[PDB]
Amino acid sequence: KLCLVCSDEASGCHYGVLTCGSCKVFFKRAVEGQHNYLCAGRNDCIIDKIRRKNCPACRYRKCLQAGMNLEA
Amino acid sequence: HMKLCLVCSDEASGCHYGVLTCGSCKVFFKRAVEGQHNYLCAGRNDCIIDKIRRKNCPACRYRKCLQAGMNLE
DNA sequence: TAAAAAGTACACGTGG
DNA sequence: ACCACGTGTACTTTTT
Ligand SMILES: [Zn+2]
Ligand SMILES: [Zn+2]
Ligand SMILES: [Zn+2]
Ligand SMILES: [Zn+2]
Repeated sequence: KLCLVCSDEASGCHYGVLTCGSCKVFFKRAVEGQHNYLCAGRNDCIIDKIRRKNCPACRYRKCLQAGMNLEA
Repeated sequence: HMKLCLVCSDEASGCHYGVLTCGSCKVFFKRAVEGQHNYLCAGRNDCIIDKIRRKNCPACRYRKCLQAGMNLE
């Protein structure tokens, strides 16, 4: 089973979406915080296990488009 | 009129490893050349490297260091 | 007596 | 919670 945000090994159904632990914690942190992230490319970065660290802007966007939300 | 880092356009501090750079790019290059680091670009290998965004893509930042001529000797 | 460039070390923030 | 890791500033050493 695979995190729909980064393709790492999923941990569970977190905030609506099958995701890994790091993406779960990441999303909670992004929402619940003054987080003004800026993409260095084209707001279309690749989010896999390594690259996910590179662009929190695109990882968060992808969290959202995947449907994550703090309310179930 | 102040000196600009040829890698990231922050204010340079001096000529480091052959190239006019900021302190941050001086030590970033040294670390990249001496350590073995798996840098991948999440974009198209043309990410914007400025003071605000240089942390996002080490792979592109290192490539620009190289292209600019930085060398450890 | 000093500037430039190289080396070293501490604090910090994000991430897992 | 807690530690690893990348980063950037500031300091010291070496160089000229
Ligand atoms: Zn994930
Ligand atoms: Zn991006
Ligand atoms: Zn720079
Ligand atoms: Zn890049």
